[PDB]
Amino acid sequence: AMEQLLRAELRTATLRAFGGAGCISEGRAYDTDAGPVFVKVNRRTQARQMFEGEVASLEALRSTGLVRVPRPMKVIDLPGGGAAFVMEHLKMKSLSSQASKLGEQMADLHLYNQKGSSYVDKFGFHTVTCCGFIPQVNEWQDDWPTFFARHRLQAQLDLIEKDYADREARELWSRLQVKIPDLFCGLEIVPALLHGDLWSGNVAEDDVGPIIYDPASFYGHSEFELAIALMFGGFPRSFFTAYHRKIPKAPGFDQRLLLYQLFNYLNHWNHFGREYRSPSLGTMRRLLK
Amino acid sequence: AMEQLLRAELRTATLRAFGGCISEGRAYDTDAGPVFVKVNRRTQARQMFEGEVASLEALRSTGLVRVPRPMKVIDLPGGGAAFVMEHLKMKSLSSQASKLGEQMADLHLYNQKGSSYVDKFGFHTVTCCGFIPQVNEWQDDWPTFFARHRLQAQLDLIEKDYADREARELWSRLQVKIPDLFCGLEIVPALLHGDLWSGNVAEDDVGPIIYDPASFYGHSEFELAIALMFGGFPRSFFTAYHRKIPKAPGFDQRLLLYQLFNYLNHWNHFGREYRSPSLGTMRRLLK
Ligand SMILES: Nc1ncnc2c1ncn2[C@@H]1O[C@H](COP(=O)(O)OP(=O)(O)O)[C@@H](O)[C@H]1O
Ligand SMILES: Nc1ncnc2c1ncn2[C@@H]1O[C@H](COP(=O)(O)OP(=O)(O)O)[C@@H](O)[C@H]1O
Ligand SMILES: O=C(CN1CCOCC1)[C@@H](O)[C@H](O)[C@H](O)CO
Ligand SMILES: O=C(CN1CCOCC1)[C@@H](O)[C@H](O)[C@H](O)CO
Ligand SMILES: [Mg+2]
Repeated sequence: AMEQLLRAELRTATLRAFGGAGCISEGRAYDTDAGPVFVKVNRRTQARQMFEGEVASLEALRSTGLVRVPRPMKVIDLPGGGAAFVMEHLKMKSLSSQASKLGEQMADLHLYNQKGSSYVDKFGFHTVTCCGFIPQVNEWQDDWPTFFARHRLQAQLDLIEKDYADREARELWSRLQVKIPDLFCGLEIVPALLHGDLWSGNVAEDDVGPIIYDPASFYGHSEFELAIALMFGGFPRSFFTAYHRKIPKAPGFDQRLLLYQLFNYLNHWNHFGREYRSPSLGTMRRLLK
Repeated sequence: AMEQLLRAELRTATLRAFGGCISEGRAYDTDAGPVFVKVNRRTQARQMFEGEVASLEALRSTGLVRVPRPMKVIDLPGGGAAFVMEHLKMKSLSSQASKLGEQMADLHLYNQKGSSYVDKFGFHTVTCCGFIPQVNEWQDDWPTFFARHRLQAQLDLIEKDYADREARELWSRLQVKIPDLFCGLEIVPALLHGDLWSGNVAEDDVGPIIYDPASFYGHSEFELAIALMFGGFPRSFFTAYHRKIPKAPGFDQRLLLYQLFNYLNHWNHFGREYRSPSLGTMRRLLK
């Protein structure tokens, strides 16, 4: 895909993706008397809530001992509104040689609730975790399709109705709601702890192995994790090969992939505007065909 | 400031910065240099990028402002396009603000003062202020161009998508009043960056840089509306600019009209969070 096309169009052997930073917050590294730190700053009223959700997500991931993520250090209220979030600084480059290792770790992470001393038998989370700026409901639910329809898709489409009053999105959603159970093939879904935002921009590596960060975690269907990884690219094929060697694709994976990508398109419509209307409606129509 | 707050909360004497999306894309080190690649998967990505290339080319041809050099527009398998350009190591505009003010004023004076005068408002191709394509059809009269191909275009989209009664009624009243803000003044076409908000300007060790243009020949004052309305420019930017192009009479009222355009564009891009500023600005203009 992209990287091969660029090597050809620009006629280069090497191509190494690199690189205040961030889509939601302003992030900067500082050296301090006790070593380096990384600080995210967000001036919006809800910033503390956002960062507390990130802290809870980082803590949940660190507790598994299966992946490396930055240690959360402090959330600081700012005079004039908003908050700063200080965490451990990690020297990092984009994910490349460590992709297959990350695929193993992400599969082990999803499997931990099933295989480990872990007993979470509902979907959701113990606290609010933000989809970028947007707070998510993580109310525990026994049924994954219910949790995903109500607390992910319907939540996003209610915000689209409030902000864009989009007739087509409303009418397509009413039809898709009816279809959703058929996409699950009568499978028994088991809760899996998710990073929650595993875009290629949120993963990286150093000389020890891969690193992931910026989580928005909850107990969900393991497959949901991969949708954003696939739709914006940037992961080597060997990441998915390693992952699916441990967690094979269940029947209907390809159709659920559209459903989970739909959620991310809706979230990008809400965060970033009407540019994301066409893929949102287009994915709904593809699911309804 | 926030840095003193961090020193206090982390209990550290030192705090030395180091290490130096939004549906853009990514940067890549490349054999022949660093490059920056913008990706857009939508069907109209190529037209969008060709407008950005045309704008960058028009600005580069003045030699007055530093912009990234366009390299290639690539059709992407499965729709959309990538736009590859020279990579620039950049930081927030700060020390170079007054220099950029000077350069932007020279840019706006370039057309009037040069050899090959463009005598109409508009542009030779479509350019996008963000994602929405604009009409750049040449017009002799700036208030005509702006009312028709900027304000009316945005309000037609708002009527189409939102059927907003208040916007429709306020525009009915405002349209006739526009020429009052321009009477008794000479308006010369000026080449504009077209989207000069603080997030589209920066600097390095050599000087300021501007990027993501949506260019057209317009009233010079239009440039500054989005710079002012969202902040982020040092005062010295404007001081330097207005030493060369002083605020003409009626500047503050035209400023509201130009900011109105940007509020409407944001309503069309991002939805009804921008409805209140749009209608309020129209009411201010009617008071
Ligand atoms: N703990 C860290 N140490 C060093 N660099 C980091 C760290 N966390 C993030 N970064 C850098 O900051 C960028 C943005 O971080 P991210 O958590 O994705 O911010 P946002 O939520 O605002 O997008 C990352 O691509 C990475 O380059
Ligand atoms: N030529 C470049 N070299 C290096 N970084 C760039 C270049 N162009 C843009 N960037 C970075 O990408 C960010 C967004 O660029 P921009 O052209 O505004 O994209 P968009 O149209 O998606 O907003 C900038 O704020 C800057 O940090
Ligand atoms: O920002 C994120 C990823 N998108 C940024 C815009 O270019 C496409 C990838 C993630 O942190 C998340 O899915 C959400 O966008 C946060 O708002
Ligand atoms: O994105 C832009 C600037 N706005 C981003 C949201 O915070 C206020 C400034 C520009 O590219 C353009 O003026 C238009 O918004 C379409 O993108
Ligand atoms: Mg920009």
